[PDB]
Amino acid sequence: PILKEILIEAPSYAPNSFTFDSTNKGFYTSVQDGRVMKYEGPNSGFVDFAYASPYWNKAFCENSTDAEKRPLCGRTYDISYNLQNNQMYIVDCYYHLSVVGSEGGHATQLATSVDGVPFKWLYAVTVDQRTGIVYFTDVSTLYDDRGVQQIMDTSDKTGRLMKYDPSTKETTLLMKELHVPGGAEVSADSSFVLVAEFLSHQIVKYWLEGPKKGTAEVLVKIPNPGNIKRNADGHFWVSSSEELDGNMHGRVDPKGIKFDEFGNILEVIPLPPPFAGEHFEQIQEHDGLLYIGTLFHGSVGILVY
Ligand SMILES: NCCc1c[nH]c2ccccc12
Repeated sequence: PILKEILIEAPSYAPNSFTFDSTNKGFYTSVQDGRVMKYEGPNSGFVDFAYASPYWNKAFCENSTDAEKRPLCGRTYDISYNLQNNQMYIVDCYYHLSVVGSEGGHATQLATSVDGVPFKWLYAVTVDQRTGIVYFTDVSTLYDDRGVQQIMDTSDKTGRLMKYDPSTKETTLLMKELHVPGGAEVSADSSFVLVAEFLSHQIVKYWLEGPKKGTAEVLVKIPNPGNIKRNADGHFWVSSSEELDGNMHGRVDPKGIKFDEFGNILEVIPLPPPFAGEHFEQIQEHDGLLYIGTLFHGSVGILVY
């Protein structure tokens, strides 16, 4: 059991998710100061790709580490490409669900609420390449970005799972009263969606098709599960930030856990330095590489394993 690690220093801070386009050269990642950047390669580096915020601007926003800059600058928490039509969905804390074309730029806003209840902190997003439908997650109806302590203190259980349907332009609520839903992923065959409930330490399976349609059930339990991303095999990687002292201020034992559509663990990878001892967001398999997204490091981590 060998580990090779690549550390790519990013601009801004906190590259926390990734997605990949048809060309499949380099990658896209969202960062602290509101941008989604694109990595071309070593020589080429990172360039601006898109901004959720209508108002993102360089002088005021670039490389901010001030949280009271987020309401204007945005903070995007997840991005997912639609490969057939080269289009990128964005979920941003402050500018909610939007999309951008191949060309990047400021995103076009697509939804700010469901069932009359405004989104407070959109978090996870995924495109079902077969249907073109978008599944995403809102972590709270009360607290945003700068309210994490409250989320933990009240043990907030107002999270939501929605679908967006490009063709009808309709947002549909699929589940409510989720326990901090920090990850969501669609199955390869479009039959079910998975959501990680952070404070419940569980992956939940929601059926899109078949006799169990419209119903959910606990698929597997994992300590402090974050982002979930499907790989080419149709399996699922999720981040596990095991809080061994039962809260964010004690020891953390972060692992990437790969599982399958039947709740079987296939793989457990404990994170090496520098992610060891600390929470992380996402582990994503792509082309034999494992991308590590975090909310506290200034570098992309990639594991070869
Ligand atoms: N970082 C692992 C998951 C996580 C951390 N902070 C969160 C806040 C809300 C939801 C999930 C998270």
